[PDB]
Amino acid sequence: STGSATTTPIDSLDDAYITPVQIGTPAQTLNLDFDTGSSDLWVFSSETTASEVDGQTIYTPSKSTTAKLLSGATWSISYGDGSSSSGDVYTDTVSVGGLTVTGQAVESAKKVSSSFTEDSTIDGLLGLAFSTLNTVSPTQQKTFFDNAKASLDSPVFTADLGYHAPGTYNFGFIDTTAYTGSITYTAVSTKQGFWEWTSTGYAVGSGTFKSTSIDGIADTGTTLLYLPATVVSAYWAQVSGAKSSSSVGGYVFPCSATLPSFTFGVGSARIVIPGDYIDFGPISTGSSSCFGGIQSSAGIGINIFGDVALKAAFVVFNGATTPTLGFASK
Ligand SMILES: NCc1ccc(C(F)(F)F)o1
Repeated sequence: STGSATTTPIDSLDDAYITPVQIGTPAQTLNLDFDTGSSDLWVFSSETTASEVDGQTIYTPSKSTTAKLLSGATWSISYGDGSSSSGDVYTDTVSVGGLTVTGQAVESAKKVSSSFTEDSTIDGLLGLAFSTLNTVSPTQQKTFFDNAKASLDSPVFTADLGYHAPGTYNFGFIDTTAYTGSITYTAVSTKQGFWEWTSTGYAVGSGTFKSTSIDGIADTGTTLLYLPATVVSAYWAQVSGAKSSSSVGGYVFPCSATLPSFTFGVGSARIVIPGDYIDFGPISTGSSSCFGGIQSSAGIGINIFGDVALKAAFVVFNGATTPTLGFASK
């Protein structure tokens, strides 16, 4: 089997991407944030504290003939931006782009933090990291991809995120029309439960490539590119007037600037992020200070190849017995 679904930016800055997912019988379609940095499929629901729902579409298990309470199971998760959610668990039929999994753990939110409430366009998350990170207790549950894997034509999914435009998540096949040149594959460590790999280095603009190992995670659920302070300083030093602002929470730059590109290495191959992808617009409405899309990972404890990086590439998440990651230009 295979599946293919369009993923759409939630706003004009590509702050996140949502993908329609069919849950239950008859189908209830919710728009979920596919997140290769976590492993829980959770949704706004009929059980979510009413004051914490503001415009989201909810899953109502009582209206699904295939929903079953997973007795005794609870979940609770916190994300890297400080947001969180928790609740109980059902199993139900879940389909993505024509690919169906029966008995998928669908984690129903009883509580969500303020930033989720404030995000009316995101109805939940669909985790695509390794199932070892799944938070369900006392019986850990599998991700959608892990449940689907055996049935897939090939044990892979791909992320093809658009810049200010829709893109695609495919399951079970590699669309050879969706990228240019060849796909370069690179080793993955699953030791921390992430799609963790090592970039071979970077360049800023038309500058020379610096060969240096940068360990980090391919994380579709993180908006920006978070890299070591040395690398980030070298980038922003090429933008007149750019500075790190503790009050804003990162590097900002004059909105009048033309940003340089940023290149990262994948083995001997190179992925180029155009300068425009690094612009996240005014820090507040009407401001001439703009927020940067490359930020320091110092304090996070891990480097994160988020959407800013991933959207410059066609990315293969290879879930073979020994997982790997593939990157191609597009
Ligand atoms: N800040 C709430 C929110 C929306 C999307 C996300 C997540 F992907 F990082 F989990 O968190």
